[PDB]
Amino acid sequence: MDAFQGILKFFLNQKTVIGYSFMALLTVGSERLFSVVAFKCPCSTENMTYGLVFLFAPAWVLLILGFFLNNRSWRLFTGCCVNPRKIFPRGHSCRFFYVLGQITLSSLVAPVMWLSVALLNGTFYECAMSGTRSSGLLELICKGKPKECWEELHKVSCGKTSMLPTVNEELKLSLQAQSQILGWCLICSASFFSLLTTCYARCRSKVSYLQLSFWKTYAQKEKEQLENTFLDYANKLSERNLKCFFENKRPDPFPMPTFAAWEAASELHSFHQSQQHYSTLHRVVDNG
Amino acid sequence: MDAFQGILKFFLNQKTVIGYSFMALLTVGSERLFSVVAFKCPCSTENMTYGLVFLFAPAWVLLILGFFLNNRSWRLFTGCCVNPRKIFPRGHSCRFFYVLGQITLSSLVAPVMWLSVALLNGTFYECAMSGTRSSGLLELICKGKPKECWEELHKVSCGKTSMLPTVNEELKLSLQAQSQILGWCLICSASFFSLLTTCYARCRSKVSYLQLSFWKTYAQKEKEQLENTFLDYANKLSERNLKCFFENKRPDPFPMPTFAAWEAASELHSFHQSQQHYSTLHRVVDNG
Amino acid sequence: MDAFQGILKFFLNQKTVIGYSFMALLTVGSERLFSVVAFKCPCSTENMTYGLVFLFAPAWVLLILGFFLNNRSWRLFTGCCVNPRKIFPRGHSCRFFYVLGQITLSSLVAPVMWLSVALLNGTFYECAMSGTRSSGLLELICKGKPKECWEELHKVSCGKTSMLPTVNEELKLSLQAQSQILGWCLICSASFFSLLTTCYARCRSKVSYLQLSFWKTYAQKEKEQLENTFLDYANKLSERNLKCFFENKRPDPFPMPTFAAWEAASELHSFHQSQQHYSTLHRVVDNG
Amino acid sequence: MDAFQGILKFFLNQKTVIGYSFMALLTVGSERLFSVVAFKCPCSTENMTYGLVFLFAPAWVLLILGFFLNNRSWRLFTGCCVNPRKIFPRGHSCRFFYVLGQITLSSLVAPVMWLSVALLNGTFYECAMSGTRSSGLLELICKGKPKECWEELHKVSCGKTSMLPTVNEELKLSLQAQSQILGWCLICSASFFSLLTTCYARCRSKVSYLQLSFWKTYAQKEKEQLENTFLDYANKLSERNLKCFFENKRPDPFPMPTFAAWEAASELHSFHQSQQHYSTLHRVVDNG
Repeated sequence: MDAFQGILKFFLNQKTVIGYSFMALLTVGSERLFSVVAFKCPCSTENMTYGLVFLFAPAWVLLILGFFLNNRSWRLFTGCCVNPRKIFPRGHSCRFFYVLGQITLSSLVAPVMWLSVALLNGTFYECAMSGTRSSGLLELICKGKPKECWEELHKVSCGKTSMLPTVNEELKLSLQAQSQILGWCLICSASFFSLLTTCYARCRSKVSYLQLSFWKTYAQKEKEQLENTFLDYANKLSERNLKCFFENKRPDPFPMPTFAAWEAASELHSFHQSQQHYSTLHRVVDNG
Repeated sequence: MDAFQGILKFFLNQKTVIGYSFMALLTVGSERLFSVVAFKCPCSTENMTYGLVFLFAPAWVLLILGFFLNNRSWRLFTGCCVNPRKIFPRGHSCRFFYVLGQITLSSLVAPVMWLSVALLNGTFYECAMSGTRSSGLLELICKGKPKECWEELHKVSCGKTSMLPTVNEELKLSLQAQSQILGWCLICSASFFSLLTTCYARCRSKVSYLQLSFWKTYAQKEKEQLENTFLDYANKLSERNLKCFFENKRPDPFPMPTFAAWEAASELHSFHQSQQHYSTLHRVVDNG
Repeated sequence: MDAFQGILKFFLNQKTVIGYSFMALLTVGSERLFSVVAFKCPCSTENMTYGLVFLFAPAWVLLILGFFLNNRSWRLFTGCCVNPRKIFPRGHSCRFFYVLGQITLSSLVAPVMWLSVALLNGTFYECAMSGTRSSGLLELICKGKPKECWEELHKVSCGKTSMLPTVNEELKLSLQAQSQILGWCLICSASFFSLLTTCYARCRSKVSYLQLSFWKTYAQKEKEQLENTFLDYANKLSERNLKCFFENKRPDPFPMPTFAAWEAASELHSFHQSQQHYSTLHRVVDNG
Repeated sequence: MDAFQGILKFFLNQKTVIGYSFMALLTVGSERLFSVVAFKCPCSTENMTYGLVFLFAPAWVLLILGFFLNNRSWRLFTGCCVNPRKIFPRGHSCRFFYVLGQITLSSLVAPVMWLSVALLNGTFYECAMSGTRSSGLLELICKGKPKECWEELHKVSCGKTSMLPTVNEELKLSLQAQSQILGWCLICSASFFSLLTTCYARCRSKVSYLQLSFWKTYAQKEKEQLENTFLDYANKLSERNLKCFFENKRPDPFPMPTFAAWEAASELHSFHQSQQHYSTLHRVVDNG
């Protein structure tokens, strides 16, 4: 009626907290599919390699999958080698590293949510830290244990170590608890670093809060109109081409923008508070 | 029909008690997912660190998550370094600390609801208070016990302690009941403090009760109209830009406010009973 | 059709007995969640403090929650320090304590309904009276018992007391039945006190029964019309402010009441049978 | 009404990530149908052949099935031997290998998704690596084992080897974990190679981002308009042929394009920034 679309507005204004909640709900349930069904630690010298691949290699794939799905990584880089000076402009030569740092920090969110759930369910760290072979970092695990903790530690995950299995339970519990402490030190410092860079990007903005809210409404409704003009000028061009092919006629000329104006309206935008322009298509239209 | 929206009004005038009830119902059910499935106390010298991180580290994340979702923390800080004297005004130099204290007290609610439910289910405190290693605070727990309470206390959670397990049951009951007393001293003193600062902010208001009810109806309906004017002046600007790009024309000028008036309407509001203004956009319009 | 709203009227005329029935049904079911799942009495010297916090501290939170949800505690106190003499008027200097007593007694209902259900399920009193340590009040419990009732009484709840457990079953019954007697002395004396102050506030009313029934209909319809005038004068003010900001014009003046008339219509009403006025907004309109 | 088609738009703009997610969900569930129901490793000298065919032969079928379903592999090759110089043009003789590399890399996605899932479920590699018969690569598996690991290794899959079956459990785990490391080395280096060739094809594009978005909208709606012209000139030709056969009449001449213009509009397209033509049918119409 009228109230069902009124609560759809509450689920659409807060759209950037449901996408991050659904991302964390998928990473939790996908980790339980790996550490139950696929992960089974050996008890060899290859513990250090085996447990460290299940930790880091699903994080390298989620990082590369974040460069594919980012829409503004392709707007920056398409047509780059034709003329590189449209991405390194003369006036503001440091905005290339500002935009490139925005793609990198926005695609580092899904790897950090993988390492946090994988260390809080401490099976990958217990397999990888058992086969350690180090002078330090081994007395901290084997402190009040018999002498066969220095040479038979890597079999404590499978069981079947002959050192009185009340010891083999509280060696598994001291490694399952050092990973859940590192698991919380990562959520607590990637939530503090994420707030400090967002609060520093807004504190050094060029516009105030009210002008930044018109700028975001304009940029969302210049994408809707561009997808309707591109689809209105492509029906009218393909109808002209097919009639002049089957009837063997000559066509009427089609007015399209030149190549020099297609390249100018694809540059990188930076705000100026003297001439206030809200896009780089607004700048090429106002300025000839 | 007509009575179904009459009870929707009762569920909408009391909108600030359904959000706080749903916040407490989520913190209760999420603590039971942690203390059952993920928490397993070791019995080492790392008892003090392990239990005191599951208490405080989800309270630090919920505090940083409350600075992100607060709408008036970005209105204060966006564009701050352009001109800092619009947030530290000359007439009222102490309203910056008044508003900054409003974000802090309104985001300290979900941490306080986490520590209360976590201490009333006394597993995090029992793991953390066992490994205490202190001259005081240890005779209060081991008072009428054998001599091996001063050196084997940290194993009372896991079991596997050789001190006649009727004693080891009533040391898990004297620690599980000291946390549920601290769990109630925190709900009782935070609720009394939350009433004393709200009642002092209303007792020193600048307006009476009837003027404060018109001020709140106005401020909710200057947000609805500002999202319809921004969406009406952005369709009319993007239609102008796309036609003068494809047709290669010169455009008609668009009347928009200056940068000096976008910055004035984004300042911080304080009521004056001489000239009664209900927003800082009402002040810039009445005063030129 | 028409008979379904004829029984909606019977459920709406008696609206003050369903709110008190639903309040007693919530306190009964919420007490069973505490005495089953969370309450586990120790058998130490901290019995007196443990049982006396589960009795009184949920009654202190329900008292403070009754000041937040009371709509007329904010009408009395908002803007108090601007001019305190509008709450302590010269003619009737004792109506401030009459209204302040109305908030206090109306919010003492839910604490009294907590202590009654908590003592009729006598587990909090049995844990708290066991650890008594008093010269009197201890011979009344231990009367025809062995000598180890004076020094081992506080373990009668957990068990593990070597005094022939047919005695430890009729010591748990003499304490579970002293609380159910005190549970009924609280319902019977708070119901008699509640009737005696309501019947005294009506016997000393200024108007008769028929005039008090028009006064209550007026005061409920002056709240509905005041929420439609505030919402009609706020749409007309925000439309004027946004058009004179985006068009750079000067606005037409908006006629609003002065600050001296917003403050006069927010005072405390007292009936006079010489000039009959049913609200303090009716008094400022009839009298200039 | 309109919101159900508004979420159909979000599931249609992201059409290339649902096709790849559904392709991996079929390769996972079809591998579990082979290694459970059909795969039974022998314990003979034919282990090396039997496990290496279940690994590689369903990857050769999925490669050839990807050449059938590729629509732009038939546009290149149909009518090739009539005139080979229309696929090897004189101006740009290297675009034949650029297009031929696009079919090969786009059809190698489904074989790489087969070898990754089949190595992460390490049954095919355990059967294949057991019968190895090599001087190297065999001491790495049999290192701290008895002498009958060099001559009875290939029976470790079936069981029934007389070498103390705690050894036969940690020889099946040291082979099942070497395959899950090679399984992750393939997902991590084929995802990195797939990003490096796409990012190099866009960095060396001939057009910017905004012109490439009009080119993709045009090429989608010259397939829709071409399937409606072909079906409009085929109804009007079969109606003419059947009436002039049953009535024994002579037909009016049908204007169709020549064979020299059917062959010119089927060549290979390459962009020129001097004359901007978005298809090879757009080139034969603008240029006579």
